[PDB]
Amino acid sequence: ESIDYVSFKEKLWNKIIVKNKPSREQCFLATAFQRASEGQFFVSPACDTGILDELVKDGIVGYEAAGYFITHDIYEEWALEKKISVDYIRKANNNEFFEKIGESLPVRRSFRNWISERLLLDDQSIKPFIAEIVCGEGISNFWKDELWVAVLLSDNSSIFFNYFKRYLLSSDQNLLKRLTFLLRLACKDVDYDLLKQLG
Amino acid sequence: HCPSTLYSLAKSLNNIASCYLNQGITWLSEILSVNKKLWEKKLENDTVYYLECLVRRYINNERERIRRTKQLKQEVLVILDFLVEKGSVVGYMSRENIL
Repeated sequence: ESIDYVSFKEKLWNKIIVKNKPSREQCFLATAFQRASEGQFFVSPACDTGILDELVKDGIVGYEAAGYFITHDIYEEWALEKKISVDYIRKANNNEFFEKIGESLPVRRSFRNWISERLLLDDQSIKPFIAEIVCGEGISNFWKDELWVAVLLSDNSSIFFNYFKRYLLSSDQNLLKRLTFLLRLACKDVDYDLLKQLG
Repeated sequence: HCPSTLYSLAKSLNNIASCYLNQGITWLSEILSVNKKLWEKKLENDTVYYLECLVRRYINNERERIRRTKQLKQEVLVILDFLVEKGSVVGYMSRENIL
């Protein structure tokens, strides 16, 4: 009564989008990020000279006189998450990484998904990265809020309170107060059972 | 900024604090890249010797990851150019290996 989501995701990316060409994967990643960066539904990508026509014949990308667009939403989310992984592999320092990926709302959602998945798969390299962010300076506060929402939604959540105890308590409980605000705003869900019982 | 600090860390990471080596490279690279006057002041005895040992031990373990990852390579090259500035043959040959 559940699906093996990782295997489903891997099969669909490799068999539908990449097939066997690197140029397909590069074109699709650039198209999705251009939409999310410009705030545009229709765009004109700078692809290699025949790849968009091949992706239109496959039915992944659509065309209209105003430009090209992406057909399904799930593939656009997956593209932005892979783009964040690449910018993480290639960065010189954390501040350069946060400058590279931009600040628009689709990217913020993609970052939150990416953190949550690294936590589930127990990749220990994320723990220094998290500690650097939580202790660091110069990083804009909304990145820290997205990180704490990812932690508060994760099953691992209790571990981080054991690690950061003195930081939570001593600094006038300021972070602990922000945690209650984020908890009441983001970490809630609709009670369709109670709606059914009310008719 | 006190040169005694750099000496103490380099000596400690080589034996009694050896279990922190991967993080020690970050601490040393930071100290050398921010406190520019350490490049001109007189050092304590054996400081260069201990730094040679640390960097040479690290690269022997971490070679592939250093080649494949920009940040690690930059952090290591800060210690190596400091050693080459002081005339270390071991530092020079280590750069020619890493590149």
